[PDB]
Amino acid sequence: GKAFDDGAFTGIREINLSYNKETAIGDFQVVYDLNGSPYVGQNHKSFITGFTPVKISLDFPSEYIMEVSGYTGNVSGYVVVRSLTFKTNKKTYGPYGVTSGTPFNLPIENGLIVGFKGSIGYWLDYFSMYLSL
Amino acid sequence: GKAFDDGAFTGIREINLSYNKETAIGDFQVVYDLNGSPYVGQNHKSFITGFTPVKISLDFPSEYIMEVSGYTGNVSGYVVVRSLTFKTNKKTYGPYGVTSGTPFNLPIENGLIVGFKGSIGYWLDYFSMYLSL
Amino acid sequence: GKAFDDGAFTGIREINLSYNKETAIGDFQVVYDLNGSPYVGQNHKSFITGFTPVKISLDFPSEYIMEVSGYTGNVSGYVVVRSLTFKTNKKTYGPYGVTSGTPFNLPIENGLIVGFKGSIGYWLDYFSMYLSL
Amino acid sequence: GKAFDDGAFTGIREINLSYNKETAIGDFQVVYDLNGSPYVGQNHKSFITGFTPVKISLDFPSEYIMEVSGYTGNVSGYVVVRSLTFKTNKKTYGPYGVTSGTPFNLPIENGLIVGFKGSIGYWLDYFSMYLSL
Amino acid sequence: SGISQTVIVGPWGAK
Amino acid sequence: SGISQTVIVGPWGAK
Amino acid sequence: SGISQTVIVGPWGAKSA
Amino acid sequence: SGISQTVIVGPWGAK
Ligand SMILES: CC(=O)N[C@@H]1[C@@H](O[C@@H]2O[C@H](CO)[C@H](O)[C@H](O)[C@H]2O)[C@@H](O)[C@@H](CO)O[C@@H]1O
Ligand SMILES: CC(=O)N[C@@H]1[C@@H](O[C@@H]2O[C@H](CO)[C@H](O)[C@H](O)[C@H]2O)[C@@H](O)[C@@H](CO)O[C@@H]1O
Ligand SMILES: CC(=O)N[C@@H]1[C@@H](O[C@@H]2O[C@H](CO)[C@H](O)[C@H](O)[C@H]2O)[C@@H](O)[C@@H](CO)O[C@@H]1O
Ligand SMILES: CC(=O)N[C@@H]1[C@@H](O[C@@H]2O[C@H](CO)[C@H](O)[C@H](O)[C@H]2O)[C@@H](O)[C@@H](CO)O[C@H]1O
Repeated sequence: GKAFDDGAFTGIREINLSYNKETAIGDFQVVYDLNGSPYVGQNHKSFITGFTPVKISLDFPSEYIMEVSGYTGNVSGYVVVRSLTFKTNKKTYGPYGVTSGTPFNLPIENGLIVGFKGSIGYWLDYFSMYLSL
Repeated sequence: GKAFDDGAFTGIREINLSYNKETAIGDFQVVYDLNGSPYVGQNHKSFITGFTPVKISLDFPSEYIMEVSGYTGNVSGYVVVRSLTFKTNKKTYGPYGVTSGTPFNLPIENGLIVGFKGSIGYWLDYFSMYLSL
Repeated sequence: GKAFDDGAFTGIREINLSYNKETAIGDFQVVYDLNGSPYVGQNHKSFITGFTPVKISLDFPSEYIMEVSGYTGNVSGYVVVRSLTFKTNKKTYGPYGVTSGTPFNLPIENGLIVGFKGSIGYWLDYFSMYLSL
Repeated sequence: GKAFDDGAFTGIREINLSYNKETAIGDFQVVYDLNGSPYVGQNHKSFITGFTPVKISLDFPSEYIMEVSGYTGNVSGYVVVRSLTFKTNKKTYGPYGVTSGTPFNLPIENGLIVGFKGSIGYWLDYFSMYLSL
Repeated sequence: SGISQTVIVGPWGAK
Repeated sequence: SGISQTVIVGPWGAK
Repeated sequence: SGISQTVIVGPWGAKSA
Repeated sequence: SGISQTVIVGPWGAK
């Protein structure tokens, strides 16, 4: 797919992703906080369309992600991120996509997710997260 | 189990743990680096005996852990960490214990593991890691 | 004067300030780096005019500030920053302004200046710096 | 002078220093906090003796240093730190030594001092501070 | 307070 | 609590 | 270098290397 | 390397 790297910001205000209940995660766009002001990140899009869009709007500053979990598995021969779940200190958003394959989870006791990087082709191939205090 | 929290240090020099190929991880001890000097961490000991010792000696400063993975599973009704694997930029140590259950993994693109906290009863119940630049 | 706070960023690419060889530092503006992209900071202007502008264009990523120094003194009844000098790993920019008063300096052995905050009336009243690895 | 570098810790619990009303700062020893427990640092001593000892005991984790100030100046042909003052969120400790020469100060709006390094010959030649969140 | 912080991830295991 | 922090040193100049 | 750094964990998904 | 870093400001005193 096409690699992307948003870099690090001040926090997260909103996450816009898309998925298909039969395949995996497709598009991914984040609205970050940048020193108290919203910063609209690039919308990293799939090479194909036909996904279901989802908007996760957080009550920034009080609400923040405490755990990110999901599943990775094969779709048409490619290992991709099939599902994503975001758990904040207020609610659990998810699961979006297909909860099949091998699980992964990143719970955070202290610190914040302040950015994302990864790659997306037909689907979200892989991703990493920037962590900070 | 009994909770423990070593705190944060400058780096990791050696890890001493014990395991049983039929159950799970037992004892856990770390020799950290504290501003250039080895810091002998407290030995967090299982409530029971019968484990096999393993000493993971790293070529601190050039060698450092890049990924920690393992499995969490059911043993006698208790959910514990059954296996652990440490991957450094030089070699893979493990798997130690039983590779059965639900997998988990923490790969690091940038940063260092500088401390451990968790709980150990008969076996390692759970654990968390301190990360820093 | 009027307070400003640019917040924190990824680095510094250019500093645009103005001074008067008879009084003190006037205008102050910074072009930061925001994850690889130039971020044009707001131009914090003096309430008056008559200043000589200066453009400090750093060879970002290889060049970065290692020491900030200057002089604070009394100008027309106000304590303000009369002079400023920026030293990088490649060159020394300045002194700009009047080298009169009480000198101050902030040398950095490890880390980076990633943002500025302060206040400006007729002149630069005071300022602070965000530091990060 | 003989260089020293304590490295970084979790916080500061007590500072022991000595001075001579006619020269400058002589000895320097810090008792740091290391993950909730006291860590007695090396006592960095002057090449000579005849100094007045001072102990600054802070009510560690409620009390912490917010500003370090002092004076640097010549003593017998050498630039040294002649005086130091420690301002916390509760009280001001000092000035200790001779308040003569050029003043300097490091105010901290956000962050903590977690370590010291420097050099001491007959007197404290210079010093730097480790800062962290 | 005067206690320095560090990022901490986990935990993994039982809860 | 959800906003990232940064070390800040200063003011230098008018108190 | 003059680029600020941050801790980065991952990647999860397809093998990158 | 495997050695953790932290911001360091200074020296104040003799260059
Ligand atoms: C040409 C292209 O981008 N194809 C996409 C796939 O990308 C390839 O992915 C593998 C791993 O699965 C490896 O990294 C190759 O180098 C890379 O070109 C992949 O992104 C899939 C699933 O999203 O879509 C395209 O086929
Ligand atoms: C008395 C004791 O500590 N027993 C240990 C177990 O601990 C119990 O664990 C559960 C969860 O699995 C829960 O936290 C209970 O409150 C706690 O007492 C557990 O640590 C096991 C496995 O290591 O060993 C002892 O039995
Ligand atoms: C109205 C105004 O902002 N005037 C500017 C001065 O500001 C005053 O500054 C003092 C300190 O020196 C204190 O903060 C007063 O409340 C404030 O009004 C000052 O910024 C000067 C020098 O730049 O310019 C104007 O006079
Ligand atoms: C030999 C020795 O250590 N002398 C001490 C002085 O050290 C010299 O210091 C200068 C700077 O002022 C420079 O670094 C030189 O190379 C050093 O030898 C100095 O520390 C002085 C004041 O404390 O005491 C002498 O003992």
